[PDB]
Amino acid sequence: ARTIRIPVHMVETINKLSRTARQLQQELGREPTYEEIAEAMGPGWDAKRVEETLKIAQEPVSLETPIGDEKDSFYGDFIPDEHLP
Amino acid sequence: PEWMILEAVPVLPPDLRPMVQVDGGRFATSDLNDLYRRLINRNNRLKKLLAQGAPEIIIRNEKRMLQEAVDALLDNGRRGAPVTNPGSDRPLRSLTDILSGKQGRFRQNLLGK
Amino acid sequence: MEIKRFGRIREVIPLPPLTEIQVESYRRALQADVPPEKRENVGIQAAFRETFPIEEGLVLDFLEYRLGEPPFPQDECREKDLTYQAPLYARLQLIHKDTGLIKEDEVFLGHIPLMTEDGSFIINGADRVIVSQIHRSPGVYFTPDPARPGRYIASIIPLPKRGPWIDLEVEPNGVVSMKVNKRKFPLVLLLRVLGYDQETLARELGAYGELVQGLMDESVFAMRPEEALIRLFTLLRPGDPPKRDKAVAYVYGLIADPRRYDLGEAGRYKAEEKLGIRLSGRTLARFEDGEFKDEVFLPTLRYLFALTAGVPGHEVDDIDHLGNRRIRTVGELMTDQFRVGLARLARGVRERMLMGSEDSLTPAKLVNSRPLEAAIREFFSRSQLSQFKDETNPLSSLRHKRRISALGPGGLTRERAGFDVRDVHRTHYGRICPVETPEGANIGLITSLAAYARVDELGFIRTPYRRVVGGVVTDEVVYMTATEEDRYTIAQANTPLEGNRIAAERVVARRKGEPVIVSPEEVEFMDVSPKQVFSVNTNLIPFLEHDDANRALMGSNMQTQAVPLIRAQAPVVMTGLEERVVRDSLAALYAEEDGEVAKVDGNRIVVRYEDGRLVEYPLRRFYRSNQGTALDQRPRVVVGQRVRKGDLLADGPASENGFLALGQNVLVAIMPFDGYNFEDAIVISEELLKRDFYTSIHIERYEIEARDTKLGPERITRDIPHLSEAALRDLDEEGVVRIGAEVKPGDILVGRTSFKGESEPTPEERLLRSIFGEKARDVKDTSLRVPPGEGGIVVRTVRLRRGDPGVELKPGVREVVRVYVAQKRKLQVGDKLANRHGNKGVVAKILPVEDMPHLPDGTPVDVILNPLGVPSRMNLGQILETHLGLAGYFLGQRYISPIFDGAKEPEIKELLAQAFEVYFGKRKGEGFGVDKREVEVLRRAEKLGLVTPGKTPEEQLKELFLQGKVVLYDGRTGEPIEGPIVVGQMFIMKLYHMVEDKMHARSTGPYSLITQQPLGGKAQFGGQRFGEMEVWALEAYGAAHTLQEMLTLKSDDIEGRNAAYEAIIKGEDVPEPSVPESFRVLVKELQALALDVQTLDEKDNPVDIFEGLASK
DNA sequence: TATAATGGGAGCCTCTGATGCA
DNA sequence: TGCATCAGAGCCCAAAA
Ligand SMILES: CC(=O)O[C@H]1[C@H](C)[C@H](O)[C@H](C)[C@@H](O)[C@@H]([C@H](C)OC(=O)C(C)(C)CC(=O)O)CC/C=C(/C)C(=O)Nc2cc(O)c3c4c(c(C)c(O)c3c2O)O[C@](C)(O/C=C/[C@H](O[C@H]2C[C@@H]3OCO[C@@H]3[C@@H](C)O2)[C@H]1C)C4=O
Repeated sequence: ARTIRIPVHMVETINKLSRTARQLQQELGREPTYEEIAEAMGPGWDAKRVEETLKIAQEPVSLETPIGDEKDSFYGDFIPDEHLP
Repeated sequence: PEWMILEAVPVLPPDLRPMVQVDGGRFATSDLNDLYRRLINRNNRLKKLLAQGAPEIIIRNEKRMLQEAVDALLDNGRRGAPVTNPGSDRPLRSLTDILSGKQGRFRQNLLGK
Repeated sequence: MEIKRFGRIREVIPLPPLTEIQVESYRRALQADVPPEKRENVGIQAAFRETFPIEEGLVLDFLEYRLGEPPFPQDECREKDLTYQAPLYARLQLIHKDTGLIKEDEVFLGHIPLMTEDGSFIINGADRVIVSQIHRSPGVYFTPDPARPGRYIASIIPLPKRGPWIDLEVEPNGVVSMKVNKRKFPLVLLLRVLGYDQETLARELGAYGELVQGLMDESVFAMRPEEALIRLFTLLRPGDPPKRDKAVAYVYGLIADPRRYDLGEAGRYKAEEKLGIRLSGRTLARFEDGEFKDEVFLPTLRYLFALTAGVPGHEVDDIDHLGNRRIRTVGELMTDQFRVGLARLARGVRERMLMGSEDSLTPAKLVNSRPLEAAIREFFSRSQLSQFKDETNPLSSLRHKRRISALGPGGLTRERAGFDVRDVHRTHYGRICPVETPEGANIGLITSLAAYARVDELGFIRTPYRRVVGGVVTDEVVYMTATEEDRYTIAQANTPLEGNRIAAERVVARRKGEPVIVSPEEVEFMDVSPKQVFSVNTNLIPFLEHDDANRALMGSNMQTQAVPLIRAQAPVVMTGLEERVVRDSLAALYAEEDGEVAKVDGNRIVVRYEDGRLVEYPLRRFYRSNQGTALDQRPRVVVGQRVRKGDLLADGPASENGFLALGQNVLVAIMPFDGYNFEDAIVISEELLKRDFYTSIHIERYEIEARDTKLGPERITRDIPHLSEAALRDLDEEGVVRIGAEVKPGDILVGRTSFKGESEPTPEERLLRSIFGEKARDVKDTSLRVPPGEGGIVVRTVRLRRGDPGVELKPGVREVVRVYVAQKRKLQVGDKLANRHGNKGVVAKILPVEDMPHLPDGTPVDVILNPLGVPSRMNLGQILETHLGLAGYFLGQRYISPIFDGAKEPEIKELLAQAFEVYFGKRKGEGFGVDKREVEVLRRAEKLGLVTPGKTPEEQLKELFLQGKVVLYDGRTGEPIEGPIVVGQMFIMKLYHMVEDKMHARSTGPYSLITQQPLGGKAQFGGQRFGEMEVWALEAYGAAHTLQEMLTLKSDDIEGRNAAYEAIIKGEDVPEPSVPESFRVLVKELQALALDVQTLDEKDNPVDIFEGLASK
């Protein structure tokens, strides 16, 4: 499902974090912080680890994503090339 | 005439369908990579179904899925529903779309710069 | 000073609350302040009732919803990039139909964005407006068939996305066809499914002789309603097995299901009224007692046949009539997206009621709100109707909220729109402004709500009229839709009255928009005002009756672009709307009740009311709007002042003592000046800068993130490799520029280091570093700097780290720093000015005061406007405005001249005469006589027929002064202008287009990833686009080498552009170019398409443009 | 790795040329 | 064979974002 492939077990942890955070938001009446998720996840989890897990789980965005105006510009057109001098 | 049917499908050089880290450390990537990925997945699954001797219904569904996947890569939307990324109505941009139109390679970067 | 108001028209009612179209729509949609049992079925409430109950023996039912209080106040949300929103909860009871077990719980559905007091939203920290959308009203319409005359098409249109369109046609073969999702069949088949028999159809449609036989089909009548339903399903759905339960489900969902098919509430009324029936609901048919029961089709078929035969009383519908076009306001649009998300949430619920435990299930376990949160989040962030708020000045936002768009989802595209929709319909009178629309491609698609118009509950725009009975004008006002307006004869608002009685023998009125002269006995209603025909922007243009509409359009639109000035003043000629705009805008601050002012500060005002309670009003000071203009409120009262309810406390931006101030009042001379005024350019006096007229404050926001990397952390630090203490001088210990520092292009705002790319120590750099004996640092200088052309004074810094109270950033971001930089902008050459009549021009010359044309008594003029701009434009209001402005300059007064009931020439002449006494009589007493140069001008003036020959010089000068002309001395020579020149006070605004913002240049810079061509836009340091049409120009000139440079050395030729730079810095001429990289991209892209592209020499041998790199 | 489970789900303009029809 | 029907082809520039 992911452009950046993730090991099946790591996807399981990400999905667990989603379920956990969604549960926490349903009792708390607001989105939980990183610290609250670490509690809900049990031993081994601190706030730093929840954040690192969310970073790995970010999916890329299309270079062809339209930018305002009309059908006139692409997101990739605004990205400089740092490799070629 | 038989060259109008493809056996080996070319793969565009990576820097022309880049995967780049943007400012935030986030990744931005060309739609072609997803179109290729669909193709590769279905092809590999086809190889597996063949080796395991699946019934013709399974092989036919897979083969027709494979044709559609090549179709999306070369000219998406030309025949059948345009392939889209999940949770977006935006058709993915295929090779034909890149070449042609006001935003295409010829008019945008070639006859003007 | 005195304010003298003209006009005899007494307006019986004030303008409505101007943002009510926004505020009231959303208030009605959320119903947050209504206790749940008292909510009507509308907005979110109606959405809930529609989605629930969610059936299978598990059944989930909706009880009630509630909205909590916002987690953060509005100001706080803007600070923290938060959405201003409330938690939404819903009370749900789960029932097991088998067991009877009931578990009931209140599930949290996420947040819903709240509208602020002024009708806008805060979405991720930015203020947004939801624009109303015009569209075709649901209902049943009858239009002429363009191909075959005497025939008609019946179109049944529901709300967008709430059902298919149906077209009823009588085919050339004679059978009546129904079109649904592009398929046609004989309508008779569908009629049979409803349980109709030949007897009923014969008696109903028999009256129309030849048509009823086209409905008669023996084969269709042969099959029973059950057989006909299966047959139709096979016609509409090839392949899908025509199971009887399957067919009913499909047709039910398509026609009779109120969940899958919704005519509007306006749709229901329009159908009931057109066909003269009553609908039991919003569906085309019903499922009752096991079969299908018709609702619409027979009445719609009956009207269609009666029309084709030409039976009197059946008409075609004008589809651009504002009776058939309705507005979808904020509430309706948001609720629509809410309804979509709710339907999606139900899919998850139904899917979870199977795969789960039949014993342990709560409503919290059954409901996933993610689909709902996403639909609302999608609407507010990415919808086309959700726009970045226009808050250049207070009128901008008031106008934005009152705008009507025909674009957006569920509406016209821009290329697919022909003349009919963009037209000004006769029914726009009093409803949509005929003036205020874009000049560009969108003309007629984007419009503005008229000043007195309000949208009723069905979504139709209504406008007020006064009842006139017998001949007496009542004070009772009736708001009418366009359809109801067409019934009566409505007199114009200026028709003479003595008391409440009509005083004219013949009056000017409208019947169905057609103007007609009529006796007072025939007058049923009368206009409330002239104001009701035009938008709020158009109503701010004095002497509008004297301006050609094409120029009034630009005048309206440009007031939106007016920049708040530090010395801003209200115009010397107002229309009488300028107080109301500021008050409804909510920019200005007023007193709640009667009281006495306790404290007055730059930052705050304390008021003691009747209750004795002490209320404190804080003031917004130098806040940056979306467009970067400074919004700041200034206290207009002093300690101990007694104020009444509604008295002004503080002025908002672009307001003066509570009046809208979009500009300055300047002394203008209308005359050519040595071509610096040429083709709409403007010449101004340096005196304007000296006294800080047209000076405006602007604030830019700069932002930088320090994030975790796989190469190590970015750090925001004052320690930056290879920088002098001179370079770091204005940075504090932590690396952020100090508040109050002046920053110029190139200056560091926030110091930041980034860990060097893993390749980093080049061997060349290793040896160089070794020679100087300095270890190459691990980090590189990534500091945020001032871009070219920007800079100012640092007024604010915000720093947010990770691990500090109240702050959590997006994943990976350690800390975020924001620096707000302000600049005081004096008017300069290239800045854009405009008046309210559509006169606009850029400042081309600033003369020193001694060069400015001046009056005999030494007063120099401020602005010189070229007269060549008037005659082609036909906007004369600016001329009358200048004349009345002259009188007011000497009389020390300002005027209110209402639109179409204004100051007329005779009245303006009287004021000009009283003014001449002050301009001249003063002089005669001071011991000065007529000037020699005034005599020469009088001579030339008498040759022109301006003055009467033989009168004394004083008498002649007064004759000219009543014409708004004076003697003017050229400050360069001292000699007079050979003729009398029009001089007076004009209201001129400094618009949002300023050269400082637009000036840009690039030698070399960033290139794009794939094409290697320069990036675009000033913000990226982009190059200009030399497009197809530019190449043609070079081709037509035969400039082959100039063009080749554009295509190679100056763009994507990598070797060429590199070699050219090196040559220029060495003093050599630029080398011959190489292959443009984007052609190589084209070649490889054609190879990816299984096409072989080969470059050949004259011998047809391959030429390799990849120089061996791509071949094995 | 084992109760049994067996067919989906949705929608908003003009010219030119090939294709399918008396 | 001469007429209709539909699929597919296009629909301003630069600027901005
Ligand atoms: C990012 C953003 O806020 O820009 C927004 C928004 C217009 C502006 O920023 C800003 C509020 C602007 O109104 C004022 C400002 C001073 O601007 C100007 O002076 C100029 C001259 C530049 C105006 C111009 O020339 O464009 C001036 C207003 C004055 C006038 C006479 C006016 O009536 N103009 C105007 C111009 C438009 O083109 C559209 C438009 C549209 C709809 C439904 C509209 O009603 C439009 C509209 O009314 O459908 C289209 C295809 O596309 C829509 C694209 C964008 O919408 C976003 C909305 C969301 O934002 C992120 O995802 C979403 C996505 C949909 O894009 C537009 C709608 C589209 O063309």
